[PDB]
Amino acid sequence: GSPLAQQIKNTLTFIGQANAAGRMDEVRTLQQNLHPLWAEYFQQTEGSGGSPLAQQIQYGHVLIHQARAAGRMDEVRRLSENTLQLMKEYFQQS
Ligand SMILES: C[C@@H](c1ccccc1)P(=O)(O)Oc1ccc2c(CS(=O)(=O)O)cc(=O)oc2c1
Ligand SMILES: [Zn+2]
Repeated sequence: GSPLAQQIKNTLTFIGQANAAGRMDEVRTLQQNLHPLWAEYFQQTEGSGGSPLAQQIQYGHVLIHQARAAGRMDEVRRLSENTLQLMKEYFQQS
């Protein structure tokens, strides 16, 4: 894949590994690492006409930022879980 796609894949794997161990501080760090990588990747795909599965992920990503900033902690938890799963499945299409 692209180098950026591999960076995202690796970072998703790390988030899953941290989640498995219950290391919530490391999950937070790794989600923050994912943030700029996904943002850049997504806009690259948009510059070449777009992917509906990518668009779906990004829609959820925006909703997550809106929920988190508003303190809507239940909506953040649900949306993060579902969107990170959509991204794992997307990048498993390799
Ligand atoms: C889950 C990630 C994602 C990444 C790509 C797609 C879908 C979800 P994300 O939403 O981008 O990851 C974050 C970002 C920021 C924070 C903050 C800091 S602030 O902006 O809230 O001040 C704090 C925090 O606890 O977690 C974050 C997670
Ligand atoms: Zn983000």
